[PDB]
Amino acid sequence: RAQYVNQLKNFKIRETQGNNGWCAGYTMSALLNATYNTDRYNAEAVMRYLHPNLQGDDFQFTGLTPQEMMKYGKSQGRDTQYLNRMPSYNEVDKLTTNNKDIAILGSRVESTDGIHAGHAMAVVGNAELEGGQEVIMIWNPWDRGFMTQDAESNIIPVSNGDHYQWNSSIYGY
Repeated sequence: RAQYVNQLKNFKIRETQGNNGWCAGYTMSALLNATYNTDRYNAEAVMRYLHPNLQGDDFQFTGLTPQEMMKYGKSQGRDTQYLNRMPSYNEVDKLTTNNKDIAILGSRVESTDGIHAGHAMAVVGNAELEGGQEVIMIWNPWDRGFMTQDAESNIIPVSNGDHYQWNSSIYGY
């Protein structure tokens, strides 16, 4: 379907997110595993590192702030940077070529509640489909595969039917 594909060369899906709030741990572990070419990172261990004192339900379900995500990157030797938007196709291409990882900070469009839940996902790279469409490839931690995201759209339709707006990004993992 694509005749240009640029992906982080060692990205692999090793674990998936079930009944927990560790999406940002999933995301950062997969990115850091890809860029360092390792398997030392995993969601639970990242969350334990950032939340050493939580146990029980609080440890199971408390996620990470952007600040915590940024501090984890820096702790692991990476010059991570906040981007208060979604990158362009071009920006993903360049980052990907440079073996730098991108974390997606999104929020749910749907809301029963008036609360719009936060979610973190990983960029895997970018491609040009036959016919010219520019797409960014995304790993939602829930999933055993990748989504193809129109690079002009900042709404990500996810595998349970929900929609997440790609609000911001942390690049440089």
